[PDB]
Amino acid sequence: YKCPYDFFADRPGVRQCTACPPLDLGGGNLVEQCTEDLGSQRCKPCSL
Amino acid sequence: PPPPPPPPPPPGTPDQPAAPAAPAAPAAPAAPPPALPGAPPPPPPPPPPPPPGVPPAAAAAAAA
Repeated sequence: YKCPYDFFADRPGVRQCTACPPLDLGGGNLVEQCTEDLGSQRCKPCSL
Repeated sequence: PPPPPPPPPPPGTPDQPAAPAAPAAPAAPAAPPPALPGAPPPPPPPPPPPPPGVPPAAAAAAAA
């Protein structure tokens, strides 16, 4: 199955997509990360 | 006699220094993201089955 919208996977043979992790751009700042397309393997900061 | 006339004005002062241009627009372009490292190995195979049992040597005598 394609990974869901906010989930991603990198290793080819995998058993579960992992939720996108909040990117930390410094000290104590966490920006939520969300993928653009449905079946994706990388997380963008989902404010942009 | 009458008095002499005034002098003319001076010119019109100098324009101020033309400003320098803008930045060279953008540093280096897109930096390639980190790698998607790792790809594990395959589990070993199962073992084999055993052979069948040996028969029963069915012979005692004829008893005459």
